[PDB]
Amino acid sequence: MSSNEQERLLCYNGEVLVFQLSKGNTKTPILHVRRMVFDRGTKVFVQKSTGFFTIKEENSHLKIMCCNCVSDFRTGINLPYIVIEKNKKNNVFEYFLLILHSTNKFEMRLSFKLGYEMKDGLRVLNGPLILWRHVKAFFFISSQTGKVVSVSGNFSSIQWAGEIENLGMVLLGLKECCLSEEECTSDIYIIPPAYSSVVTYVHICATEILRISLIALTRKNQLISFQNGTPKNVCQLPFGDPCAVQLMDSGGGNLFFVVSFISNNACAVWKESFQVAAKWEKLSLVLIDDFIGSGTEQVLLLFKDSLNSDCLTSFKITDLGKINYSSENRYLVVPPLETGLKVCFSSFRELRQHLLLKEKIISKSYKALINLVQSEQLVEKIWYRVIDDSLVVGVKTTSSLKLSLNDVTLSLLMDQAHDSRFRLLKCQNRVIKLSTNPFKKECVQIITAVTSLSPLLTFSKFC
Amino acid sequence: APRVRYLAGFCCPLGGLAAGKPRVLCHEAEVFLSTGSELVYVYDQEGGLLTAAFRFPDQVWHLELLAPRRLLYALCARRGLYCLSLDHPSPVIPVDPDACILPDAALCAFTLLDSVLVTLVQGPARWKMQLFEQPCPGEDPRPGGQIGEVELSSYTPHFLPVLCSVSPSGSSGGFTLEDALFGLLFGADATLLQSPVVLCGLPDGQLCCVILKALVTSRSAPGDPNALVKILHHLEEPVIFIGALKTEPQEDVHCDCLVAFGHHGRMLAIKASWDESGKLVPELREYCLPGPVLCAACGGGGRVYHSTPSDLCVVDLSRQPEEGPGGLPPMLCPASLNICSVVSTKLLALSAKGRLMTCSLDMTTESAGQKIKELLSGIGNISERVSFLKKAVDQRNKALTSLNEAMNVSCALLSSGTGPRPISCTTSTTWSRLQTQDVLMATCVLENSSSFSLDQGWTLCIQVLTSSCALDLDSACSAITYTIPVDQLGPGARREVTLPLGPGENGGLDLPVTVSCTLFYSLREVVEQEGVCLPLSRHTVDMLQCLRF
Amino acid sequence: EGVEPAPWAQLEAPARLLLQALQAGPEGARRGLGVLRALGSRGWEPFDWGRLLEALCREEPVVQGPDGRLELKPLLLRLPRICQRNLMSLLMAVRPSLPESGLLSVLQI
Amino acid sequence: PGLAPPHTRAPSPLGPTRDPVATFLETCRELPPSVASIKVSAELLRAALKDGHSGVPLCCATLQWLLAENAAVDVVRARALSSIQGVAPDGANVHLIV
Amino acid sequence: MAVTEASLLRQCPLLLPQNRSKTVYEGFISAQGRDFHLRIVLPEDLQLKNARLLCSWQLRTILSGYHRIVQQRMQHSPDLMSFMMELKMLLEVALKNRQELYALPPPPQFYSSLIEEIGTLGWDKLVYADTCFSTIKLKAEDASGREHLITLKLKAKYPAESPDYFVDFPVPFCASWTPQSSLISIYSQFLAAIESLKAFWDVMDEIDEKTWVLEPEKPPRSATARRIALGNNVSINIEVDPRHPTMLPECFFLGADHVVKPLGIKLSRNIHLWDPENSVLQNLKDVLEIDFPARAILEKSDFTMDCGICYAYQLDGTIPDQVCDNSQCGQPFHQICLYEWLRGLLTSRQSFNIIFGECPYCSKPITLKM
Ligand SMILES: [Zn+2]
Ligand SMILES: [Zn+2]
Repeated sequence: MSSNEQERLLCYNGEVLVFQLSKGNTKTPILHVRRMVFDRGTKVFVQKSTGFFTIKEENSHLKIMCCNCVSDFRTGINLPYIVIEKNKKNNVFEYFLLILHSTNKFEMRLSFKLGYEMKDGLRVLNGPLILWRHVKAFFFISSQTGKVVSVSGNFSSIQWAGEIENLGMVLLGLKECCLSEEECTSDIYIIPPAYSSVVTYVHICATEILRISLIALTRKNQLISFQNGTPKNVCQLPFGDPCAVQLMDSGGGNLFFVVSFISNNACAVWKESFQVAAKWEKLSLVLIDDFIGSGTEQVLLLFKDSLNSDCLTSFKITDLGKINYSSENRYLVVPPLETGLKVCFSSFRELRQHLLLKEKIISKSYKALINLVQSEQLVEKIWYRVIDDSLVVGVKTTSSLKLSLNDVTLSLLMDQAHDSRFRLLKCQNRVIKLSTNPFKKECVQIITAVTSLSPLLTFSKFC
Repeated sequence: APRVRYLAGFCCPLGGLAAGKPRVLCHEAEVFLSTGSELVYVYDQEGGLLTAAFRFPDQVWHLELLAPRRLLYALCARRGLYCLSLDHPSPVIPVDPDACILPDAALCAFTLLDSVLVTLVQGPARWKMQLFEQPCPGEDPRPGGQIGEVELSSYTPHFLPVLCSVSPSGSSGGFTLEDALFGLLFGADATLLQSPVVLCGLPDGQLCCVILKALVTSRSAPGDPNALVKILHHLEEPVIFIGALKTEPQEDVHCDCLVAFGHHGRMLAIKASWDESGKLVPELREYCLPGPVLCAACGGGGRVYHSTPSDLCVVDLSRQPEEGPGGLPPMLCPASLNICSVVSTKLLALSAKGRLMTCSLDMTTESAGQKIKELLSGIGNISERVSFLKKAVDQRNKALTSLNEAMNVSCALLSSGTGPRPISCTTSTTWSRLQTQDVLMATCVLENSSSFSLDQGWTLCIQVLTSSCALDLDSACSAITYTIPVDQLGPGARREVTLPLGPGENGGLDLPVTVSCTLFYSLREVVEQEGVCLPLSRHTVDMLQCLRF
Repeated sequence: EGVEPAPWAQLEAPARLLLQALQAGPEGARRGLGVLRALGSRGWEPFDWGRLLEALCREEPVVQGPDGRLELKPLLLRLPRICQRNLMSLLMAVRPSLPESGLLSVLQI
Repeated sequence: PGLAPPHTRAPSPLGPTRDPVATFLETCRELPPSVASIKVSAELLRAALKDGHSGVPLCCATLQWLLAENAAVDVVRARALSSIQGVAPDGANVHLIV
Repeated sequence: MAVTEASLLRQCPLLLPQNRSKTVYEGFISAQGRDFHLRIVLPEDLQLKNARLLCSWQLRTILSGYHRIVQQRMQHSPDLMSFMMELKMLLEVALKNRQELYALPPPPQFYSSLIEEIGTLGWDKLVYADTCFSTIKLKAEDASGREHLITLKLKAKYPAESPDYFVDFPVPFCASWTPQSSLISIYSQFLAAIESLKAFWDVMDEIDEKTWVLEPEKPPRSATARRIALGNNVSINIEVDPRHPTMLPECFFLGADHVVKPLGIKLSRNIHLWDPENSVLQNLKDVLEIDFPARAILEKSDFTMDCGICYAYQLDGTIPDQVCDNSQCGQPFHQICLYEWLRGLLTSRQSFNIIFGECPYCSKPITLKM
């Protein structure tokens, strides 16, 4: 929440940090931190330490704008930040970036001091770095520079921000467009502009050489993979208005995309098979850390503030696996059951291996199949054009292939997963020999085929 | 009560921190850390606040530590090697280039012994191992003059090679063996001289040892390679980790078993046998584990603590000699790369996300009831996903058999049992009539005699070759090909197809015309370039069939 | 070379008495009884007949007739023939005191 | 095809499950048997089917006249079959009794 | 099929010929809802007299001590097909023996339903459950305030098939099992069986209170037999039919042949003066015209001072002489019996005119010097 008494939460290295502005009377409001932690013995959150920061000026309209970790550029060290607005009723808004250390004590870094109110896409980033908008005008204030700067390019929505290998910083707002946040401006292998209509938030996860194995989700309540913008493995989401994802890991392979929705609800979805594993409702908030000291991420669900005018009542912490914790003997039964859970776990983890073994033999067997039937590159390369209602396929030969000695052809074969039907597919075969700068010497022998289009264009597409 | 606890987490990239590079090192409660950026960190291990933070230039690649001397050695990548007094009169500190010693620049990897420094220097193709004195008196922290260089002639070029110290009993940042082993691996020279010996694993996976009594050389006195460096076992993948292990557990521990790792996870344990000849032989295995492996360590009593990128996993070697397989648990800690082991087991890390974290290893009324509630729900969570996986297993299995019928059909056809039993296709000619004109059609019957049901994945191509003898003028239409998917044919069952062969242009039909019928199986269709095409019949239509009376 | 341990070698010890006892010529059957009273007198006052009644039916592999023919024999036909004949005596002697489930599995064999 | 003389395996038609324009549209954007019958005077059918070919009066001779134009009338003359299950141009079955 | 072209495929789906010459198969073999790795090389000819076969370690563990079996099978099986048959049969055996390792149960039903049904019973009743949740054991109270236990063994699907029920009391227990029937149903049946044999128990209670019951010690609820000693150095065994307990029992007499006669005679005389309204003892005291002693010696009641093989004193002048060097057994034997016992066992080892070898009852080192 965002007010003079109103707080926000966050997570940091197992623990759940509570930032609370408090009207002090002698004076103006003060930041009070509670850094709280989960006992596991008592099944509650116990205060482990506190920090305060004394604010100066007798002016109102003091306001948290957001909270997260960052990593400072001097050290490298994930720090919890806070962004405070100070409004003097002066048509002036300060916007402090304040950092807290180990020490339950702070350090101001950017005052930043605008005249017009800040709103929309405020997202703080690595070298503690504030980037915002009004009317399609992006600006940023790095904590190196100290100075307000404008973004050169002109973009609509700025879905992703964050550091990558070789670049330092980046913005993806139009998926073609692939900036720097040094010298404002590869665009090559992103999601299709076909998606550009419907995508409303993004979340990369892996990057190599350019190739971005990435996720989205849409206005249509979908959720998608891409490996070089190749839309694999779509899920479907149960609620509307799907804001954002996180990731959670949860022990071996149990990796989920834990999605927050604008309708005060959330899901997890089970990567490995894009499937909704679970749905919660009313979710005042959600954070994703190992709150236990197991070494596997969990998730926290906070339920509504109608119950009590208090934060960490109505809570619920879980793995979506072994852990579920929350807010006439029976005992001889437990070591059975627990031991039971643990065996199925052994079964999950063992089938998981099992399946992959199967895959590997299968693959082993095609290659066995391919050497069963049986090096020299006989054909350079395939290409094709569309002429009007004519698909024209062709290729280039090499020396190796003597059309003198070998009648050759060139068929097409359709994919049956599309083509539910027996349409027979025909094609016409031509040889084209062209003499190449006759004014040894190069002949170009090319074999090529043709057939009709509107037969194939049954399913918007085929292979 | 928290078996795992957090101290501080860092500026990662996407993915997270790669392997080889980052290092963690614990002193007593003094701790040291390379995140493989330019920065080495120092932590109060009681309270995970930072004491001391250091900026180097360029990307720190490895550390070691001399406790007696109260010093830390810190390799910058393309520079040489910078040494720091730990008292060292913002909590951020640049090194000055003063603290520079041997700026060799071309050096990958280094270790320490006592009073000795062993570097490993990149060049052109031939890597050579260097060796310097290190001044035993508290002085200016000097290199000295090089005693020793040789060429790793074996070695001819991301993956930073690694070196290890191995001293035998009696004679420090390394490993002592038991004299039986020590003697078995290296031999008499080494044993006699109580020579501390240095093992280099290299990006290939090659694991070479060198005898430091024997590496003393000058301009007039060069290293021979073949003398001096020798090569133990060749893992065919880069090397993450070497140690030694006290199996048979019955501070200077006299290990019995030499441990190597690959990256893809051929690990290599080695032991003493003395078996069956009353003669010493080394028990080799080359087990073959899961995953990319991404850091390793040794901890109390024959237990290796290693990473996959899935999970932090652990092995036992403790109990012929050593063991058939090392089938192996996690402890359900995520991918930490960069691990260590202090012995009291309590091991320490840096989490692949960005996290510095410390693992400690080893009836009420109605909240027993809440326990029961929870435990069912856990299984209620798991069971679904188990079940998921079985159905996947079904697809896999069905597919193999689906393939199996393919292998059987293929094999039967490629055999000449002298009658094309399993699948046949007959072609035969039929004068039709169209719009006015008499046309020639070739009927193409596919007939299944055999059991095998030609499933989805299978597809027929026909190819209609004109005249052969390729011409002066390349014709309009060399040949035509028609292609159809065969579905579910079944045994006994059949398809017929009639084509045109006949004139539209010229009234012009020239012969022999031949129609070869053939089959492709699509591997992908059931779910390198990939299918299989298989050659059925090949029929000549000649001037006799195209007559009509 | 040709050591085989008795088929009841692996079993829980009191079986091993019962059937060790019933090996021994026609007074096998009393000796079986003798054992029952001698294990009402030792600390496992009960004897779990449902253990022994499974064990009997469960089959194991044998290769007999020629050198080569694989078969699956149950315990009952595999163990010593005099132990059969007396067992069966003893079971008329304590029929009431067994559960039906086991008996019927035995008989069918 | 079931009645057909040869009793030879000809593949079953199963014409296209959708129109190509229809398939196109569905993809880009994401029960009782019906009956009719007639009754008619035996005297009318008698007097009209007189020139009486041979054969059982009515039902079979009715069939010979309703398929007199179909090529497969003389096969039903031989088997003298009063009720059969033909196919169609649009691949659906249709059963006709007299 | 007849041929192992189609019969093989139909019986071993998941075994793929890698090679064209169908010589190398690899993949999986199926057994009991569970598919396992197998790698089966042939030579240049289709001969199992020489063939390679390796497993995953998961299978070799599961064909623990059938290794030699299967080598023999390879040399003396004709065909690959029949060899696979034999192998699958052979797995089925392995797993059906070691059924203690190999459950995944169907949790959604299983573990939840068990809590449901035990809740329906009530939480006082359960006494033991094994942690495989296989065995549960329950407690029932008589009108007479006597505890009787019931073992249930549960299968993979409890609610589908009958639980196996093991219980003490002496007539054969009957449980009407339906898939609709549950723990409470078998519970009711069990209470019915208690109340039915109620008289038999009151009779056995009465005996074990008023008299020097000797030969069962802490007698179970199973026992129908009660070897009473009476006066001294004479004893009567009394076996009572449970349905008609009060009815005259078969009874007969051990001790001095001189002392046995008049009692055996007076029984003959007085047997028609049996009555089933009075108790067994209140009929016996007035039939044999005697009293019994109320534990005449309660410490050295009787130690079966007998051979512990032949259960007789005086085997051919030999007494129960030969003993155990153990405080917990102390079981005498005879030289002859113990020699013919230990010499037969595999464990025992023979010195010159001595046998060291395990005491039959306690399996501790015992020595016999002929
Ligand atoms: Zn005796
Ligand atoms: Zn004993």
